[PDB]
Amino acid sequence: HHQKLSARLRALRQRQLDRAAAAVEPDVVVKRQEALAAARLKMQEELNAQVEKHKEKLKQLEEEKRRQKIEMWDSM
Repeated sequence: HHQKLSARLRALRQRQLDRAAAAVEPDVVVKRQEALAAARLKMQEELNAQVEKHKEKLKQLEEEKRRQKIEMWDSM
């Protein structure tokens, strides 16, 4: 029966359309923004973790450089 085929497509269509319209419902908008803000923050803390690890490395390395110069006078 054809009306059973049509009804099925009709129902799928409203569903799809409603899914498409859902992206710009206010609640969806906010959750999308919350999601993106959350991923951002995750990354910001990780960038910052790295920044500080590298800065620490710098100071270690700068001290290793001081050691070497000092070592140089104190063998002389």
